[PDB]
Amino acid sequence: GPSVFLFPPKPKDTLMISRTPEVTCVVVDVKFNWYVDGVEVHNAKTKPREEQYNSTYRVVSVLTVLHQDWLNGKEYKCKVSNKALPAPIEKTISKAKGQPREPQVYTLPPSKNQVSLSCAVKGFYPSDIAVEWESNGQPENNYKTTPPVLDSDGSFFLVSKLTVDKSRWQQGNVFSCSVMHEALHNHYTQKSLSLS
Amino acid sequence: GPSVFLFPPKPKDTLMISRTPEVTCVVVDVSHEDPEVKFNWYVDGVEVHNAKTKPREEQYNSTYRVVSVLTVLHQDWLNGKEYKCKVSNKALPAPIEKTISKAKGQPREPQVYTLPPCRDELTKNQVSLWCLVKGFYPSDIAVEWESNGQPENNYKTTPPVLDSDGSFFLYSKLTVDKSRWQQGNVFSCSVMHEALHNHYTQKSLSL
Ligand SMILES: *[C@@H]1O[C@H](CO[C@@H]2O[C@@H](C)[C@@H](O)[C@@H](O)[C@@H]2O)[C@@H](O[C@@H]2O[C@H](CO)[C@@H](O[C@@H]3O[C@H](CO[C@H]4O[C@H](CO)[C@@H](O)[C@H](O)[C@@H]4O[C@@H]4O[C@H](CO)[C@@H](O[C@@H]5O[C@H](CO)[C@H](O)[C@H](O)[C@H]5O)[C@H](O)[C@H]4NC(C)=O)[C@@H](O)[C@H](O[C@H]4O[C@H](CO)[C@@H](O)[C@H](O)[C@@H]4O)[C@@H]3O)[C@H](O)[C@H]2NC(C)=O)[C@H](O)[C@H]1NC(C)=O
Ligand SMILES: *[C@@H]1O[C@H](CO[C@@H]2O[C@@H](C)[C@@H](O)[C@@H](O)[C@@H]2O)[C@@H](O[C@@H]2O[C@H](CO)[C@@H](O[C@@H]3O[C@H](CO[C@H]4O[C@H](CO)[C@@H](O)[C@H](O)[C@@H]4O[C@@H]4O[C@H](CO)[C@@H](O[C@@H]5O[C@H](CO)[C@H](O)[C@H](O)[C@H]5O)[C@H](O)[C@H]4NC(C)=O)[C@@H](O)[C@H](O[C@H]4O[C@H](CO)[C@@H](O)[C@H](O)[C@@H]4O)[C@@H]3O)[C@H](O)[C@H]2NC(C)=O)[C@H](O)[C@H]1NC(C)=O
Repeated sequence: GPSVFLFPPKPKDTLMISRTPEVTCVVVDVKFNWYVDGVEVHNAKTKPREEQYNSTYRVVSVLTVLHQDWLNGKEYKCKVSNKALPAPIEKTISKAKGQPREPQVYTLPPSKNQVSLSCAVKGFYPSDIAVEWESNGQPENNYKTTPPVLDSDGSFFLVSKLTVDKSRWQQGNVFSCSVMHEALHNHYTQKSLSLS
Repeated sequence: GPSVFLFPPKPKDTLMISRTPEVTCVVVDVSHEDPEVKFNWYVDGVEVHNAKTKPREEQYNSTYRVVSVLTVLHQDWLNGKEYKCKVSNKALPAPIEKTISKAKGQPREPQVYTLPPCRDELTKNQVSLWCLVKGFYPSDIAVEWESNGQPENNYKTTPPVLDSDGSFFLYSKLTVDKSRWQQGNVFSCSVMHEALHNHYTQKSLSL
């Protein structure tokens, strides 16, 4: 039997009008219809088959979606037709339902040749969020962010850890944690870090 | 046909000689027509004979589920031995095997740091105390909080996250009333992991 998975756009893509958010309908184990709420839609695009180490083909259909539709909770339905199973499989997907809540951002200074800078982001809803670090308006590359964790009041939290040379912290370059979320003004805040 | 799921001990069970660690082999979707289930267990490929298999139990979907439990020695688990469960049922073309063991790689000692609440979280009447734990391997770990020898239940802990040098980190958030914080009470983050001495460290924080 063929098997259908359906994936949401990336958080960052929906929050910035410049980027193009996509809903992806993956099919493992070998047609495509798309609806947004009721309405049938056409702009979807299939991909070159990606054969597998287990005699599987992986066929992927990508539909581009409007930022505002996704944010407003519209529902995306991927009806996969084929021969190797009778009834056309449906999957469906939409943004998590509920009042979006604004992340609260707080940077925390270190307690070797390297120090760990922390950015704790709490109290936000839905869990869709993107975190990034920069210095002198330049992107950092030595950072990792935990997945969102469900807090006891139903909001989410996470922490981002940025690792830099003890020396850069030393002079007092300023380090900046960017956070993007639907509940923030312009979908974007920043908190700032350096030593005192 | 049937399905097999094999589950490891909890981290805390292998790290404390007082607790008893177990590996658990669960078979579901056993049919009525072919209800007998046989388990064979192997440690590092050598058959063992002390597992305890429970009587089959009918589910509401009218399939059976059968469970076999094998107690493991703390040190076998920490020495990376491999536990295999082989399940035989007359509906299967061949027996199902699953194997499990501690994640492979050289253990690394966790570094535990506490981080106090920020100033600006001192307008609400709750504060957030932070216990960063990084540089550990493998990812099996247990993190808890206490004050005055009593556990603090109001905390949440991230899953271990794969760091870029191959170790793991996580943070734990403890939420307390701002008062308790300001009276200058002492909060304790406690961490259990194989690469710690006595498998257990403890870091404190207050004003
Ligand atoms: C034969 O093998 C194939 C292929 O498998 C791989 O390739 C071969 C060569 C071997 O090496 C395999 O071992 C490899 O795995 C098998 O295909 C697999 O089948 C699985 C079962 O049918 C299927 O299970 C489901 O997994 C879901 C998660 O899928 C995610 O995440 C994993 C990463 O861990 C990844 O493998 C998948 O591709 C998929 O990854 C996401 O892809 C989407 C789509 O593009 C990304 O989203 C988009 O990203 C773009 C940017 O690129 C853009 O941002 C778009 O906006 C955005 O939409 C997304 O970001 C990717 N994630 C990342 C970062 O990795 C699980 O959710 C799910 O579990 C759920 O349901 C289960 C029931 O099955 C429950 O158990 C569970 O609780 C959950 O509810 C599914 O189980 C595998 O994903 C699939 N692997 C792939 C590669 O597709 C095939 O099965 C096998 N045949 C058999 C049956 O023998
Ligand atoms: C017919 O019904 C059966 C039985 O189900 C119940 O009855 C039915 C009628 C319904 O009413 C249900 O509500 C009931 O649950 C169905 O059987 C299910 O099959 C599923 C696959 O079809 C299988 O899914 C897999 O589950 C794994 C998670 O299992 C955990 O977690 C869930 C809760 O999330 C839990 O329900 C399971 O019981 C199991 O719980 C763990 O139990 C272990 C073993 O005892 C515990 O381990 C021990 O713990 C003790 C202390 O207790 C000690 O510390 C020991 O040392 C230690 O070993 C552990 O603590 C428990 N954890 C939790 C969370 O409680 C998933 O891992 C797994 O995912 C993996 O496999 C996937 C492929 O399937 C991949 O996608 C994935 O990437 C992973 O690799 C599967 O999702 C269900 O577990 C199973 N339910 C039960 C009860 O076994 C049956 O499916 C249905 N049949 C039909 C035809 O409908």
